[PDB]
Amino acid sequence: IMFLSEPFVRTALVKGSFKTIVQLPKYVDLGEWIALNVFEFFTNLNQFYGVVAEYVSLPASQYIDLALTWINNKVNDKNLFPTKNGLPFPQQFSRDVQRIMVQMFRIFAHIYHHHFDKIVHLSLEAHWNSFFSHFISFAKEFKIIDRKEMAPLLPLIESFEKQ
Amino acid sequence: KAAAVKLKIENFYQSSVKYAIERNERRVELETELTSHNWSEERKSRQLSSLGKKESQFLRLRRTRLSLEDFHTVKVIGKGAFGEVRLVQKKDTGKIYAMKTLLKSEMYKKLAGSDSPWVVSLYYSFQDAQYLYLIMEFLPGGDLMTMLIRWQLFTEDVTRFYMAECILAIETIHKLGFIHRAIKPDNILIDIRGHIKLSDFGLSTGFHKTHDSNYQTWRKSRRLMAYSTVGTPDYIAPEIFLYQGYGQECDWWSLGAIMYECLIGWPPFCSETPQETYRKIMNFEQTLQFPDDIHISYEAEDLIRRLLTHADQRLGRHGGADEIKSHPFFRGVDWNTIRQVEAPYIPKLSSITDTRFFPTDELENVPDSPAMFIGYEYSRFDY
Ligand SMILES: Nc1ncnc2c1ncn2[C@@H]1O[C@H](COP(=O)(O)OP(=O)(O)NP(=O)(O)O)[C@@H](O)[C@H]1O
Repeated sequence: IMFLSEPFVRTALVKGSFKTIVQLPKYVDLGEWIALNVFEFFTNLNQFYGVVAEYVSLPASQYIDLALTWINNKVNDKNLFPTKNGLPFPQQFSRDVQRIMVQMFRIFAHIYHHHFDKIVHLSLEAHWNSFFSHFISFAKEFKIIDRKEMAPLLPLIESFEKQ
Repeated sequence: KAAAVKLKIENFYQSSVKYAIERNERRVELETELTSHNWSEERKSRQLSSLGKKESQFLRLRRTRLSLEDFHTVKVIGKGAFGEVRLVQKKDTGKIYAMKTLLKSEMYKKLAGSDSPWVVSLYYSFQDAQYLYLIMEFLPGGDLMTMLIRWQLFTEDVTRFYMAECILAIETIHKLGFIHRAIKPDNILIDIRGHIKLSDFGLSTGFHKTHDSNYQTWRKSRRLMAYSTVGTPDYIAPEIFLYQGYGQECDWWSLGAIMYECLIGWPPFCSETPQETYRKIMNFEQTLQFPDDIHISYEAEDLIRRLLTHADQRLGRHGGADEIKSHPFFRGVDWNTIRQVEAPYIPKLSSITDTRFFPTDELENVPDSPAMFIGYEYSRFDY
């Protein structure tokens, strides 16, 4: 009668293939290929927290609309986004997504902590892993995410092959 | 070591497994398209050429983003039951762009790409909630019924130009394993150079079934309310109604209906009502009449007579797309050179926003409105 708790994400066994996707293609402008992979990782992560919607090591949380739609509004700000013809990008965007690739993580492993519990129960369980493995093995490729930042999800990071 | 299983009790994600079965494809799609990157390693060592630094540069492309109101509408052009067409430019760049508004749900019937010289080339597609929106190449020269209104052509070598070039127009349609099966003066557009590009039926619907049971300024009784419901059996080879049948012969026949209206100026069957065709159009034979404005060539007449013969198979060929070119009615042309030749009429337009060949006016009916972001992912590249 009326009591709750927290975390516990473990362990492994998931999904498919390997690597090689996140590598910058031959002779392609980086500024593009960054915006590409991050404009993917957003919608996909939001599509995953779009599965866990509501139902409420972490904040009091349940904010995350405040956190994600910051990025939903910030991916729809045109001025950071090389849409037109050959019209190019600031490269001060380094501060932007050295922040922004890693905002995504803070929801990611937040789901992993407490709410990866329900993830399994869906039997979507194995998708979350390789998708996160792909998000990571992108970030661990470009150092787009800083090292100290990764602490809470480090156990799943220890895995067999990711990057 | 680990254990248990099997919950799946919640309303929650009723459908949200959509993530699982979708992303796999998006991942399949991710993979191949990044080995679509390997259109590189094409590797010419062939030339002795430069040097001259790096001759490779690629953005490459983008999968971008979109909207309406990213579109500054220039003017209205045309309308339909599914939707409405326009002339617009892209607010951002500016450009010559035709604009097709249409109905998604609610619209029913819920394969092939493109190109050809003879057909309006569709650029691309995007949709908001209710409506579909398109871009095609803008053709400044109006449509053909629009040209028939202002002067009901006295033809000969004018129309000798407009058929032929239309025979080839259909030629690529059938050649491509299609029947346009909409042969309409307003399904045909005139480009800048005065030649012809027809878009396509597209394919936007409607049919005549089964039948209904009730029980020079005098010739300008044309332009009767335009249509704004339509379509009439202007063409409508009566192999369609009644039953299934046809193939190419529907199209050629249907061009007999346009030969008539070009020369003597009306659908042969001109019904003055919708349903006096089927009727007349069903029947013909007896109901196809040739007036006493007695000027026509033998060859121009005889043609509409082998056009308005049946879809007939059996003894004969029809059998067309050629034997059709064989006709004595056509002296020339080389069947190539037609593409570049003086068009008997090339539109004079003072500027490129000139709507001068389209009848603006107004109606404002699309029995839809209550009333009150898209995506790009492809393979190839243009132009
Ligand atoms: N790029 C263009 N160039 C010239 N005219 C165009 C162009 N795009 C649209 N139009 C005009 O739009 C009119 C009709 O559009 P359309 O797609 O044919 O409507 P519809 O009812 O779907 N098809 P249809 O029944 O054959 O008219 C045409 O007859 C043209 O006048």
